[PDB]
Amino acid sequence: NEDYARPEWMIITVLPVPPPQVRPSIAMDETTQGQDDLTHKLSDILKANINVQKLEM
Amino acid sequence: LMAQVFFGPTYYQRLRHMVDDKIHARARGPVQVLTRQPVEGRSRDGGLR
RNA sequence: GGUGUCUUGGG
DNA sequence: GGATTACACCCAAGACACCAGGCACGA
DNA sequence: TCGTGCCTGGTGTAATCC
Repeated sequence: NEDYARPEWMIITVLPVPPPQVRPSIAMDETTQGQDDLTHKLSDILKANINVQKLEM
Repeated sequence: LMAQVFFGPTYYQRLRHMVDDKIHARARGPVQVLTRQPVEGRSRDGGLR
């Protein structure tokens, strides 16, 4: 259905990122922020993102 | 007592689950951060499911 | 005022 | 023929979670 | 110069759709 469900939006172009409430980093030992696993997966995505870009330059 | 009753010494043995290892309550209190739903367990002013 | 597992238990 | 996706509720408590090689910094 | 010192990345019961 065009105006809500488009057949070319089933391929992610620009991945949204959730605010920190969804991934509030737990304090490893009340001072060290043992990061919420969403934060790590986003870090690995952002790394591989940039390391895709730099190749086509 | 109109009836006659059985009667003797018999061997019991105390068991752990004391009434102050399960009783509990919760007015309000500590919440999780991920959800604000009231927290888990007894020793933390937890709540019930 | 962690949080995640596993373990043992109780009804 | 493959694949998935399921396969009791609730509670309580105790006990435990980083490695090795890779580049900077100093007397 | 050589080992220290912090330091980042990485492995040898089923019965039911599809």
